[PDB]
Amino acid sequence: RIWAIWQALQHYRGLPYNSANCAIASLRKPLQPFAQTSTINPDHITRD
Amino acid sequence: GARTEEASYSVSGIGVRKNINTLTVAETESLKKALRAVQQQSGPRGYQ
Repeated sequence: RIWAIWQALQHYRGLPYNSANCAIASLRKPLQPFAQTSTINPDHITRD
Repeated sequence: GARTEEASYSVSGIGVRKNINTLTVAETESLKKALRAVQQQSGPRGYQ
C-alpha cells in the first residue's frame, strides 16, 4: 500500500512512477526461484 | 525538458505531425538528412 500510494504521489506531481532509473542492468535477471517448471510454480501468470 | 516522461514508446508517424518533445533522437538526424536531400533538388520537386 505504501508503494502504491508512493507511485500515486509521483503521478500526482507529474513524475513518472513505474520506471526505475539506477539498477536497469540489474533488473534484467528474472525473479528467482519463482521462474521454474510448472511443478515448482503452481501459478502461470507469475511464471510468465 | 524534452523528456516525455513516458518515452518507452517511439512510434513513427508517416504523415503524422508530432511535437518536438515527442521527437526522437533516432529519427532526428534521419529527418535532417531527408530534408537535406530534398532541398537541393530541382524541377517540380524543387524546393526553390
